[PDB]
Amino acid sequence: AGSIPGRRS
Amino acid sequence: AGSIPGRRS
Amino acid sequence: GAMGSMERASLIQKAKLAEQAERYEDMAAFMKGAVEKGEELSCEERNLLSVAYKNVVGGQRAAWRVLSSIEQKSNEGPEVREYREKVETELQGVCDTVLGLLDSHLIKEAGDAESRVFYLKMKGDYYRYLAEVATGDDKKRIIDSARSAYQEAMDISKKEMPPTNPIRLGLALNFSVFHYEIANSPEEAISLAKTTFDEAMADLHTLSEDSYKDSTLIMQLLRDNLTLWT
Amino acid sequence: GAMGSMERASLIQKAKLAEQAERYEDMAAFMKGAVEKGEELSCEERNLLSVAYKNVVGGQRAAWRVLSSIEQKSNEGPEVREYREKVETELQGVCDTVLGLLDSHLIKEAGDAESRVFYLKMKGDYYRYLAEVATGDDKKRIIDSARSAYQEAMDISKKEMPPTNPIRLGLALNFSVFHYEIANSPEEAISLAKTTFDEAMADLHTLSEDSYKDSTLIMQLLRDNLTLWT
Ligand SMILES: *Cc1ccc(C(=O)N2CCC(C#N)CC2)cc1
Ligand SMILES: *Cc1ccc(C(=O)N2CCC(C#N)CC2)cc1
Ligand SMILES: [Cl-]
Ligand SMILES: [Cl-]
Repeated sequence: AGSIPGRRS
Repeated sequence: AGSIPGRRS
Repeated sequence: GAMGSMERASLIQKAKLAEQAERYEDMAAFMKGAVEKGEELSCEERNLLSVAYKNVVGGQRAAWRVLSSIEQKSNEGPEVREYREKVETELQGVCDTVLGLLDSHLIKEAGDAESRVFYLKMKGDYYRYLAEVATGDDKKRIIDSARSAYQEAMDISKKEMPPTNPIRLGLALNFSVFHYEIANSPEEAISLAKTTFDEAMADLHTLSEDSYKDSTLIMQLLRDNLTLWT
Repeated sequence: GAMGSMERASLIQKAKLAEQAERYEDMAAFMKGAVEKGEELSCEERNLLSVAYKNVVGGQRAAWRVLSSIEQKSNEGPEVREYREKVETELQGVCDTVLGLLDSHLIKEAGDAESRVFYLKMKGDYYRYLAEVATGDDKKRIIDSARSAYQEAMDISKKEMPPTNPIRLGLALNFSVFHYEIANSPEEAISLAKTTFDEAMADLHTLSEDSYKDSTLIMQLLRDNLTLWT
């Protein structure tokens, strides 16, 4: 299950 | 130019 | 703290440089210093804070899972357990640091829906990460702390944001992962992801091309989980 | 040091776990503690030490290059220079730490060709990394320190190791990169890589299938550079 990748911004 | 990758052992 | 002598704007600028250099520990320390200046964070600044700590704890979680897997295979010297405990303690420390920033004093000063939902989603996420490694007497309280933060964020997002809002969608995505992975409620997880996806689909017609791209990107993450879960 | 109370064997075991968890800073600290126990390192242990610090300084070098590139574009506030200097100082500290371990006392206790060449190659590499960021009054001395270490390693390897020995081949590879990238001697770099490749090719017939695979893997790295340089 994937959460928000949210690794790039 | 590549040196020894040497990142895995 | 360690960053007390640096200008707020310099901390923000260096956080952006650290992201470009993939130096996420530095990025998190710079953004921690920016938060501790005491001013509210802009939309962009909130993203920098979140990206920094998500990367840091993401690496810790991946390491913890490798070591927990090795540890379980061995229980089928003390070193594997000791090193897993070391990584676990470091992860808990980072989660506590983020939760401390939200509690002192990001959340209480956040009055707009976009900022308040963003911070409460973060609070749910970092309690979820604590729950992933929790075993003892506080596992249930940690789980309920995650649930309570996610639930408050959901209530606000449903009242104040359109169904396609990327923060609303990502909140529902992560709350659904909480239901599936932490709360042992896969039916709740599937129902939340489905209802979230369907209500966003029906709102896409209102969006510009760029907003459409932002929303459909997160909707695909919901769809990916539904495909895995059904 | 920080690892003085842990058993040597536990430090080695945890270094291997850290590698599996991709926790290279931990791996390097564990192997630093193992070295400081004062006993010589086995072949496997030398590889753990080298892999750990190569990964750590590799990330620092990649970050330094990103920031140096941004800094040069800006010179066509002080923050980019300040943060590049911070990363640079951290990289120099890691290089100094590795060079300190080689000098106290890995190299002086290394009597076998395989160990002595391995450590001298390391010494050349970490002076080469210092040379990559050096500008001021010591850039020439740092360069000569790299050259001297590589040269001593080459002299021993030519006398004591077959032309297909992977350490001999990797030493020649990195010395050729030193010639090309640091010493402004591309013809020396090309000549070294060519002669190294050709002498290894002529010795492949002596090898087992597994040794053949080990040697041809490094020979391809020499070939890749020759293709880039000619
Ligand atoms: C909590 C949260 C929700 C949504 C976003 C967001 O819009 N993005 C991050 C992930 C990226 C992908 N894939 C797209 C942009 C951030 C945080
Ligand atoms: C200095 C040095 C030389 C050779 C090796 C080595 O044999 N390996 C590391 C790189 C890897 C690849 N590609 C193959 C194995 C290590 C260190
Ligand atoms: Cl440990
Ligand atoms: Cl800085």
